[PDB]
Amino acid sequence: TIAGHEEFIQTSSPKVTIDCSAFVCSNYAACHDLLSEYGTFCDNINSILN
Amino acid sequence: PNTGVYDLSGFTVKPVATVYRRIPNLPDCDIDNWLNNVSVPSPLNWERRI
Ligand SMILES: *[C@@H]1O[C@H](CO)[C@@H](O[C@@H]2O[C@H](CO)[C@@H](O)[C@H](O)[C@H]2NC(C)=O)[C@H](O)[C@H]1NC(C)=O
Repeated sequence: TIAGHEEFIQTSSPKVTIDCSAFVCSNYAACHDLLSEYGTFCDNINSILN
Repeated sequence: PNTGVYDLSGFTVKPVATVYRRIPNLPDCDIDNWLNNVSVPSPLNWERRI
């Protein structure tokens, strides 16, 4: 006779993007002024996710 | 700058409309009832409440 079975292979994932400053320093301006002196942190996280 | 899709950030500030529920205690000593009290004092029987 002829038997049959099926298999699944995963080829992708959901594409998560993160606003780094709104995750860290949501809306308050003192937090944004403090986060500016860390420099290239949010840009490195955005670059890796891109 | 180069050609591309850039994720530029937005802005909003909301200082309006504080609502402030704050669980009131025992309400008042009710001197708005005592200055308007039905027993009106005299100088001879002047009334003091602490
Ligand atoms: C105004 O003050 C008088 C007393 O200064 C209050 O009269 C008292 O009323 C309660 C209940 O009706 C009685 O148990 C007391 O004995 C009363 N006091 C006296 C001296 O008789 C009156 O209730 C107050 N009224 C308002 C609207 O605050």
